[PDB]
Amino acid sequence: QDCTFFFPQTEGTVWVRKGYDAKGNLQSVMSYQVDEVETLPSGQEVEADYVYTNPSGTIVNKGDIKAYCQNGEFFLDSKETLSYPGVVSEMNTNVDITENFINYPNPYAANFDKNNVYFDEASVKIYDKKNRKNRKDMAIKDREFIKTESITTPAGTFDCAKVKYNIATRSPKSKETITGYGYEWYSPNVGLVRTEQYDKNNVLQSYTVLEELK
Repeated sequence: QDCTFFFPQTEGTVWVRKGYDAKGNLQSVMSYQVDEVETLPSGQEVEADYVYTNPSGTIVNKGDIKAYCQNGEFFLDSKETLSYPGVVSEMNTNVDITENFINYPNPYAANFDKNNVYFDEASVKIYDKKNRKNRKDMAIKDREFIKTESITTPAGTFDCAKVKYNIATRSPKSKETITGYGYEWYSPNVGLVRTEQYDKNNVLQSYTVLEELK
């Protein structure tokens, strides 16, 4: 059963995504590696390790991410959507995010309809593993397909799908809900190529780019 995998699917493949602020200053380095690949009858399952370091090289977060195909549809853990300086800076290694798998539609598929495309929502919780009283709600909603375009990064040139999402961040500490939005460019057998994050006033706050892939 045909299923386009929007994530690396070769064992031992390594890649680097770097997180920058609006001015272009490096905020975070995101290093990944495909640890295990399993072909199931329903589709493929991939488990990758990640290490988020700051520009000096000190570890800010480490964990693993799962990606899979199930009966023609591709899913990825929704924490990959929060792979950006705004979230990653607010982090130490005790910081974890709740599991929520969301679909990534394939715009290259036979008779794909840009006007009728379903997107899963995400409402995760970012918290301290050692002190679960310290948490934040993050709602990724109103996901929409924009277009397909070719993107060039230091890793190469990739045919991507550009998707927009709205975000809302709640916290017991803050009185108000912080809203914004963002874009993602994802390519087959690569996953995220480029991401952009904006505030409620359409001001670019940060962005990420795929710099290496071997």
